[PDB]
Amino acid sequence: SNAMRLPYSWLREVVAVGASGWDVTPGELEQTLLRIGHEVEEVIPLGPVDGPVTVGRVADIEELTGYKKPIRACAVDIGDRQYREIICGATNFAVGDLVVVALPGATLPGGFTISARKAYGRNSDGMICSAAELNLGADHSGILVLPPGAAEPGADGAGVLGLDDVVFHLAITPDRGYCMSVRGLARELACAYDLDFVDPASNSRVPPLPIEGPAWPLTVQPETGVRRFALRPVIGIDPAAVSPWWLQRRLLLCGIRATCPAVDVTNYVMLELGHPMHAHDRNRISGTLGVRFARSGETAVTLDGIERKLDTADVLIVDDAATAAIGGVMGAASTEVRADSTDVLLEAAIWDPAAVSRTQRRLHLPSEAARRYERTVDPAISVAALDRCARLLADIAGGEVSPTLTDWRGDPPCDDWSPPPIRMGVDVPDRIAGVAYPQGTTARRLAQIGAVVTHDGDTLTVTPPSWRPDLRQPADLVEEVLRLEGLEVIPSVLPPAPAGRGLTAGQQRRRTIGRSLALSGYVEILPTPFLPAGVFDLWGLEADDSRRMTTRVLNPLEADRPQLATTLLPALLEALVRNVSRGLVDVALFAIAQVVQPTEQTRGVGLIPVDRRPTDDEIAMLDASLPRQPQHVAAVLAGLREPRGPWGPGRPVEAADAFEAVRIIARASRVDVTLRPAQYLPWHPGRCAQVFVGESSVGHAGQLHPAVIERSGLPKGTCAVELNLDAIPCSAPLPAPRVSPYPAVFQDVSLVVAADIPAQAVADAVRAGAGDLLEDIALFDVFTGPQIGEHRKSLTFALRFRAPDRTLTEDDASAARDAAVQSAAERVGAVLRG
Amino acid sequence: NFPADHPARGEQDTFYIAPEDSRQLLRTHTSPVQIRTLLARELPVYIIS
Amino acid sequence: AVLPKEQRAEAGKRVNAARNAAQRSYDERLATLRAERDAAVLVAEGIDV
RNA sequence: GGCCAGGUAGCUCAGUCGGUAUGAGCGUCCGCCUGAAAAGCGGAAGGUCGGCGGUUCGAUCCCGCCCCUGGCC
Ligand SMILES: [Mg+2]
Ligand SMILES: [Mg+2]
Ligand SMILES: [Mg+2]
Ligand SMILES: [Mg+2]
Repeated sequence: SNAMRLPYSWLREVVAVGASGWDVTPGELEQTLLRIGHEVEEVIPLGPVDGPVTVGRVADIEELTGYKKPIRACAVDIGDRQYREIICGATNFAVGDLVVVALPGATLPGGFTISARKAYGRNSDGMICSAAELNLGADHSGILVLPPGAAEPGADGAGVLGLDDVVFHLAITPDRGYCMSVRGLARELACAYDLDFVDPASNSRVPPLPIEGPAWPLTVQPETGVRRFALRPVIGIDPAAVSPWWLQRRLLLCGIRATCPAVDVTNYVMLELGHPMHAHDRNRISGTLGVRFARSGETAVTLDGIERKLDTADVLIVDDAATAAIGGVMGAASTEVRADSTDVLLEAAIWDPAAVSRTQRRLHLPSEAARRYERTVDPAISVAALDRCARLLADIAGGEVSPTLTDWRGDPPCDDWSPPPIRMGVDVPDRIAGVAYPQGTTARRLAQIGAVVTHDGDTLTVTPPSWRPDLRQPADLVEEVLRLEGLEVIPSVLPPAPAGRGLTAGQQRRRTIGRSLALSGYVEILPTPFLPAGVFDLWGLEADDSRRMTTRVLNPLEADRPQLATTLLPALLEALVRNVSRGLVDVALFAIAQVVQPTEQTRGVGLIPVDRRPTDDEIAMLDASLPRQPQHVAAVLAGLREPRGPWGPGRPVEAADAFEAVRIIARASRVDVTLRPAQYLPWHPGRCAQVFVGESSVGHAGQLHPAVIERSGLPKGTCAVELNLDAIPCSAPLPAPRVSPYPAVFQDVSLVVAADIPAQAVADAVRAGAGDLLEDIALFDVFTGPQIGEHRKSLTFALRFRAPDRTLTEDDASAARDAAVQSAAERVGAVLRG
Repeated sequence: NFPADHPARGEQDTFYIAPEDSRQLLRTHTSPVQIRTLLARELPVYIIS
Repeated sequence: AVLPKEQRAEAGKRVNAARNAAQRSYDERLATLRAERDAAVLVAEGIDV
């Protein structure tokens, strides 16, 4: 991840070398960090404790038997002539250990008052504390044991533990790998507070160790992308030595457990300077060290004891006998420092960031080293970090630094890690910020962050420091100036936007459709694009149904729902079931969204160079490689369509309500539709209409198939509609009605037809034969009584005739009616009722 | 400007379209709509997606 | 369950054979009746759309 | 990635390490009741106990793999 944890006391110490006496409150530090671009995830004060919390030494241990768990009655020296008798359930300590004792009257976090207790038949005069009980760390399994020599019995506990400290949890953005260390964050604060910065990696702070000869034979294949690889030995370290408390404490507050001096020092220096370090047991290295790519099918056991399957793009360190490390990710068990290790070879290497990123993600090893290397580590400080490690390890473990050094720096050797210079106008940050910064602001800020700045009239030549590979273009330098001056100085002015064209006709139509459906009683939902598992099997679709040809997601949040929706109905039906199952049984839902309908197997397009604009042919190729994604509108209904009230018991949903939804959408789109009987799952084959605009099919509506309803757990009588809005053309009619001032003639006509004849076909035939005198036609009766005959029906239409230039006689109207009757006889076989 | 094999793009966990390495995905932002508009429209562009 | 342990193996084997014979007849009859319903749904519940 | 803890009726949850979940509260249905209701009283229906296999005469329960949440890296 991007997490960086460090205690304020260490950060202040590094800042204070160049700014003696520097000290800010944690609230101000948090705001300053936020203001320059560092997100503070959490600010965690240690403690607090009050009252007698003191360092003790366990002087005797009596094992209390006969209880559930082993219990210890301990005599504890607290620095006076009366040892305290304390009961403790932990087992992770021995006689002679230093511990932290809370005596009666002490207060632990939070609000836990300590008093003498009567536990396990004994009298406990206080308690031995765990790191968690002190709010020092997370450890609660055992109690806290301070390393020998950390303090004397009787020392104030809060002072020895440094419980007045504050731990900052930061989330560092991937462009600022240099801020994953105390070095980088201290430098950032020196910039923010205009302080003089003393670099903890400089030669003044890490004086160079002697260089009298090579430390170990090494071969490096430069194709691995390694930029630097340094080695220096420390001989005769004491296996019995342990890291001092000040070092173990800082590791703990940074989230790293202490293990042994050699490993602790490499972790400590990594946190301090940002350069990962690794200690090898030199006595377990066999022959020449080699840096090379792994071969096909090669494996290696990392120091966690786990075997790793390697890739030919993985960079390794090997000797004659085995692999020594997965370069920049984790060392191997073969050369790992052990409890009896006495001679150490320290490794300071700079790996290729992309190679490490690929390797650690493939192996799922986001180690402290790997996440730093993948964000680039400063190659100029490799030997400084190495010498820092060697001197510190020799001091705390009683060893001796060997005056030998191997330092591979490429072929030819690189003696200057400066990035390429950058030319930028002196006023460029002013223009981008819209702020006239004071004279010399840009040059001063860029020098603060470590760049070399020269003036060539009005043009700056800026060479960034080696720890800032993110600075490559003038825009990168602009960000540095603007963030350090503070974005709050940037004014607020509105841009000069041109006169726009507003909403497109399609964007407008989508609003009107949504308004009309909502006003007609439908509730909009947001449909999920992932299909429920096996929904098309519930629908009984054929194996070759085009809706089954879906695009699939590689890594869905639900492994059983990888496919993307070719239809909006599954998501709507899932929301309908959610409503009905929770007591809302009368519901009408709708949705407007795109579907995903591929026309081929998933086919990708290779990378187009981003140094130029893609050609129009390359753009059409990228578009043709994507599945078709048209806009759909859909709705589902169940239960009562009209609620009960003082008017009556209401009306259950029927297929005609889905057909009316089509006509609502059509009127909102200002298009004419026709409905034709069809068979099309998941609809009921006898209650399904296919919807047409002109002769183009745009969807279906009606009642759902009863078998689909049963298998899907849907309410009986559930109805549905789905239309393809992309298949409905955007219309812009311009009517010119001519209102006739002459009276109308009203006549009704009753026609008998076969039961399978659609009523609209009869109305169409009547309209075709009646001519222009027909102003309106409306069906108001469908009769299937006994006088009609089996498989036949009588339809009665109300007709309104009106002439544009005269008053009609009844004969004129009857003549148009009779021609409509003959038209219906010829087209649908109608017989005049009689 | 997403760099390949970098935390700026690797951390961006994305719904990728099967099979692996298909260079097709569900968009993690509507920024590609802005890219398409710059390719199709004459400057200046003031666009919401 | 209340039968002696020595008799559960023999009796339980005869129960499952009879139980599976009844379950077998039910499953195919349900499928037959569902097929008839699906075959008769178009005409028996048709409407003028 | 770990050994665990969880997925049980329409909703929210109990409970069983082999032959009945004598499951609860609410939801659904019937009767008395009301012009029609509801409550009340008296009763019923509904789960194939997360999926696919295996062991077994027989698996919600035992074994394996997998899917989905929690304890947490
Ligand atoms: Mg930048
Ligand atoms: Mg449930
Ligand atoms: Mg009742
Ligand atoms: Mg009841």
